[PDB]
Amino acid sequence: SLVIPEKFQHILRVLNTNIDGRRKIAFAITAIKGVGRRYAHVVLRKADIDLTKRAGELTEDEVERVITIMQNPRQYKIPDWFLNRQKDVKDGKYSQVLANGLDNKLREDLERLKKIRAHRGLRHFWGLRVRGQHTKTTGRRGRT
Amino acid sequence: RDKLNNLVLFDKATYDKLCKEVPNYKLITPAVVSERLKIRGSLARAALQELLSKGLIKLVSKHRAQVIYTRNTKG
Amino acid sequence: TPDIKLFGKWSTDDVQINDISLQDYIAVKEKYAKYLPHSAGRYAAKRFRKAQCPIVERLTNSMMMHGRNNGKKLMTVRIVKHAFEIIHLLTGENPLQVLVNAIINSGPREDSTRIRRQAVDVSPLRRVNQAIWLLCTGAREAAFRNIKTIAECLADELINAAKGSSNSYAIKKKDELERVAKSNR
Amino acid sequence: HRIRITLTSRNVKSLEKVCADLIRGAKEKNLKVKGPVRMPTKTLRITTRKTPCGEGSKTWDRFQMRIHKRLIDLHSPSEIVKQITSISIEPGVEVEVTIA
Amino acid sequence: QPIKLARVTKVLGRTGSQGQCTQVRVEFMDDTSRSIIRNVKGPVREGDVLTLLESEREARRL
Amino acid sequence: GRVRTKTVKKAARVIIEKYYTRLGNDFHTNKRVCEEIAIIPSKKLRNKIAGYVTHLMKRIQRGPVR
Amino acid sequence: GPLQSVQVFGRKKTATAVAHCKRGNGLIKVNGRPLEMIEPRTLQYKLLEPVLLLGKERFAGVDIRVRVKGGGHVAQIYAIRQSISKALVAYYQKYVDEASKKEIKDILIQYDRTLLVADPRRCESKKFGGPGARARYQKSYR
Amino acid sequence: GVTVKDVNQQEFVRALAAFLKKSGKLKVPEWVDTVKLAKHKELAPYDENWFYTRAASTARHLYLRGGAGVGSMTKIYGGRQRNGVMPSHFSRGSKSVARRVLQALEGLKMVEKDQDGGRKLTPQGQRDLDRIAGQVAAAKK
RNA sequence: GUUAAUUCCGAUAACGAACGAGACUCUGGCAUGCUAACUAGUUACGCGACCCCGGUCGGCGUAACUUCUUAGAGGGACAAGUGGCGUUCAGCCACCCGAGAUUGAGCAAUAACAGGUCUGUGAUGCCCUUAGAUGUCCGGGGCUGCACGCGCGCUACACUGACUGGCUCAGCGUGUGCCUACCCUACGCCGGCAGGCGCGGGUAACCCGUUGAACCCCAUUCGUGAUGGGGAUCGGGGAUUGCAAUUAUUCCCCAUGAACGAGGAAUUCCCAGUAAGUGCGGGUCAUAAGCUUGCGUUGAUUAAGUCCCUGCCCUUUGUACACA
Ligand SMILES: [Mg+2]
Ligand SMILES: [Mg+2]
Ligand SMILES: [Mg+2]
Ligand SMILES: [Mg+2]
Ligand SMILES: [Mg+2]
Ligand SMILES: [Mg+2]
Ligand SMILES: [Mg+2]
Ligand SMILES: [Mg+2]
Ligand SMILES: [Mg+2]
Repeated sequence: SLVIPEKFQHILRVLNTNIDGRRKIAFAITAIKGVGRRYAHVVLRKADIDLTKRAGELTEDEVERVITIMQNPRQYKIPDWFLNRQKDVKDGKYSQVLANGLDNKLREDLERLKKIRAHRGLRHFWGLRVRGQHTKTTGRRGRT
Repeated sequence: RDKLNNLVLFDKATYDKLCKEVPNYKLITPAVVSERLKIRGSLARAALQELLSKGLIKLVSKHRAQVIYTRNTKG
Repeated sequence: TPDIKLFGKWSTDDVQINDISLQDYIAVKEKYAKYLPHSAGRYAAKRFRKAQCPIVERLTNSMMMHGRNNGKKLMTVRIVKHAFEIIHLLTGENPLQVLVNAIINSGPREDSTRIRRQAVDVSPLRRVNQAIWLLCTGAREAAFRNIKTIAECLADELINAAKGSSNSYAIKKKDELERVAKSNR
Repeated sequence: HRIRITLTSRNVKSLEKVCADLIRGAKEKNLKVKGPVRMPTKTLRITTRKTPCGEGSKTWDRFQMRIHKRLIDLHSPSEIVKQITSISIEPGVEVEVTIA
Repeated sequence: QPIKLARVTKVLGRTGSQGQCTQVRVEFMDDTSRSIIRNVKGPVREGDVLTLLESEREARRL
Repeated sequence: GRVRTKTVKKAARVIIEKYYTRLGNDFHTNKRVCEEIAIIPSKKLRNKIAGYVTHLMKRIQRGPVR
Repeated sequence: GPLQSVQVFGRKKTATAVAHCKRGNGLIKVNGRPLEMIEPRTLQYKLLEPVLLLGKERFAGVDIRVRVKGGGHVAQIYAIRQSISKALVAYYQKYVDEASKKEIKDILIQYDRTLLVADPRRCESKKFGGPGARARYQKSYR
Repeated sequence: GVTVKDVNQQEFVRALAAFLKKSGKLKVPEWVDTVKLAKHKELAPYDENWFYTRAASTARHLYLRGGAGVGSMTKIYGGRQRNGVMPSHFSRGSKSVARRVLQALEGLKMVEKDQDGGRKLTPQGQRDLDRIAGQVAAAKK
């Protein structure tokens, strides 16, 4: 019951990121980029996993089932509106972008705007605020 | 300055460490048990709750913010 | 009805106030015995009506501090209830008697004031007020950023002060106040 | 033959004067009345800075305007009440007549 | 040095720089005849007891 | 600070000299006496006049008032 | 036979609670709900001050139904407290000798005065230039 | 003769929720797990079977005060919305949950659309709620 | 001497006056006494539903009444009563009875400031310009621009907490428009959400609405970790207002997850339903409150003093100052 399992893992290495094993499974998945507190919860309810368990306590086969669901959300009845790379500007596919690929698309979008000298791209190039905030009195210590 | 490293699940050494003298504490709460054993509060809440089920401690007051336990009457 | 006992369990009788300087500034006895430390008020209209408040109410009012929980009486009323529950089961006597002994041993007996400073003695009422104030602020700073809850931080603060342990926050401040007044004498 | 007359006025001293006149006028023509019902007073509030410019201590003006409403019902046909309502009205008071 | 405790009989007036300490006359209940003038801090009434750690100092009148 | 102004003291001192016989010793009766015998445009100084008149009665009963 | 009906109100900040007291067999309900479950339950001994200071036998023979409206959670609690205490005294006045009113009034008053007399304090209006009745905004000398 | 008013309400909802689950005709929707119960929440409900509890709760409310519609239900289930650095306000509950729960309790004869709009408790429903109140009273005593 | 007071008593080369203060208006409290109430209710009665005669019903209908609600007229408090202090005067302290023994505002003197406002005004002198216009209209941009300094604030640093469920309580007050376009919303379906489509009520004590508000209360999960604290920055998608939203109007969803562990010198506001916490209305408003103006709600620690600091008033006094 409360005795530690013989196979308990303190770190789980998944998606080229570490997952703490002492943390609850719902909040341990959140450690990888592309999943938040709520994307994790629905993923491990599509896969029947006891919420009370911890990340170091669940066995390997049910772990690898989670990655398949996370990398392939649509094929397991995850709603379309629930993703973060919906209807992208290259292949028009609704996909969930995760730990390592999230930094690639974020970089691609920034240079996409800067390439053609759109106003939002210029402000990113100059390292300035892009959503219309007043720059007179705020965000100073970053800019010296 | 000082950091706490509380284990989340009992090792064998600490599990019976609880089972022996904790049922003889005057005041049994998850707060006091957590730091006498260096354990998570959630583990303390679960560990204290299963001792009541067996019946080696008796509940004196139950509330959301605090749950309080003592030991059974002497003799 | 007789035997008005606090929270329906703690009998206010058989509580002895050994110190005679604080007889009539402590309200625990039969006329001042209530079921709850919650009451309407009108206790701040005149000057010395403050000393007719049952002291459990006075302790309850002083736990509503540091911004987050101003005007939250029911939460502090709950706090005192659990504090009295575990003062009983940890020491084995009436929680009311522990609280009274905590007040006496905690209140400073001489303070310093500017008349370079001059040493003066404190009136019995302000002796009670500083006793209550020190006990609450000691529990508050013990329970901050700590796993242990407020209700037992108050409880062990009272138990330590009732015995004059000099480990409680209240007793440490008392010795520091009088020793400075001793030098300024 | 269910009629109701609405008395609304900003001035309450003359409003009670007019209201008392109509009831007595009804009682002398022996037709039953249900007394004046005093509905809640509608207060009109405007709050405005005292100053035309922008400076000065931030003082404010509170302008009120109260509206008092009374209702009278009668057991009578329309011809008798017309000569009652046609007389003895303060210029402040305004009266409407409806058939319920 | 024993601790003596005494009762107030009358209030003379408020002294101190900010007027924060009251000056009173008290008598020791051990010797109900000997009276001393002392400065007390806090709201003091007539007929209450003060606990004197030191009882041979005597404050000047205002 | 219950100090009676001149407009109360002057009115009471006039009433006492002209209606000494009718006045009494209680506040409530000579409050009605003052109300009917002088036109006092509100209740509050009617009470304050009647209160001073009652106070003047006791001084008059003991002896003269200058 | 004859109806022995007494209706008495109770006041707090804004909560008014009026109690209908008849001749009954010792039934107490607030909005159709007995005194033992009225949130908050931490202030439950308050609703039981008039009953417990007197006992069931004085409340025997009368059935009280209290309706409450306005105010807040704690204000309604205090309104019921006063309403039951006032209604029972008013009942014993009209249908029993006031020799019974005497001791019943003194035991309530000696415990606390607000159980029979209404608290007269109310919230006061906000003044301009500040966030509340008396607090002001910050001065800005420099 | 006990009634809903007599027994404590908190465990009455829990007792009545179990009654709905063991009956098994409630017709729960298929998005009960991926839905967020209100715009002011942050996470999906912790309990997986919240729909049986919400259905139990709304039947209790129609019992006490009838004539309630979806707008009434989304008002009664609202709460404080935390806006981050902005001050927090009041935000109404989810409408869709109100409709599906009300229609679910209408498919099996507990409530019906009365005149004047909204739903009210069907006489059959009034019996079933009074049944559970008896169970709650007996267990606690 | 007394007073919150140039308020009174009393002395008196002054006497009789005027304004200011007070008085006054509104507001809070209380009246089982009065006038009354289908656009407010209560209690009874009769049906109806449910449960084991009774209990619950904001389910339906009507006979009395006004306690609750509304709003009118009166009443009530005057330092009146008692005990002390005091020229025994003006008055002060305490206590009884009492709802109340200082509720909170409005109005508010003489004299002045070279205080602000010519950008409120068809209030206005003089000056300037007046057809390539300093008139007026249209298109676009800016008033939001960012190495830095300061002022008013909002959110936080967590366990007296955060999250997820359950339970249970308000008071102010607005609502369909002269030109003028734009109102508050019930209910029923669609959508996960913002929202959409249909029907209805309301010019309002009639409908929204018994305004089912938050905090608070009860039960879960978390466990001292910048952590489920915190929510800045930022990417992608969906709605709504608009003639148009990019320099993102506002709202919704997923993801991203910064500083911050209580804040130096210094300084602000405040004493009873007060501070503080908490939410709701109005103004601005096509779109809409981190502001301000009101409303309730939970609700204290300290104090009944002083002239030490910062200042104000009166008398005496010194002055080589008088834009002081
Ligand atoms: Mg703690
Ligand atoms: Mg809610
Ligand atoms: Mg100038
Ligand atoms: Mg020129
Ligand atoms: Mg600007
Ligand atoms: Mg975090
Ligand atoms: Mg958070
Ligand atoms: Mg503005
Ligand atoms: Mg000189």
